[PDB]
Amino acid sequence: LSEQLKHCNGILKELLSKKHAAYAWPFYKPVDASALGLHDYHDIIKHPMDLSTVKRKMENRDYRDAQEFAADVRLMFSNCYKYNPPDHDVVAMARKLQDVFEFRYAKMPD
Ligand SMILES: CNC(=O)c1cc(C(=O)N[C@H]2[C@@H]3COC[C@@H]32)cc2c1OC[C@@]2(C)c1ccccc1
Repeated sequence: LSEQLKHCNGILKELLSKKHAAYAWPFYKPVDASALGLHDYHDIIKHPMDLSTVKRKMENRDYRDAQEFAADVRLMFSNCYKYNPPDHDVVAMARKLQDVFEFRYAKMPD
């Protein structure tokens, strides 16, 4: 990985770390719409994304730059904000994990 992609991988490891598990866990794996009874999920969310998918893409050297990695992380949060009512606990959790992401992503090495 390039320097910027190592910074992205560091962020990814932090997002998956025990430090943030209390609010990161809804984003660890793909939303299982059928299991959760969310039968409209895939009609509203056209491009599902989660941290396990981001990790697989990083491991596969799919991301060619930091911007591509950040786009998937933000897509994951955006899906949450689109589907979920703003007062659901999952939205509060998304906001908290996005704050961790955005503040560390901003410290990207030049
Ligand atoms: C990314 N995860 C989700 O969007 C998600 C979505 C829902 C969910 O049921 N959304 C429904 C919208 C539309 O109708 C009401 C709201 C539930 C969960 C999710 O994650 C994990 C889980 C199980 C959870 C999370 C935090 C607290 C408790 C339970």
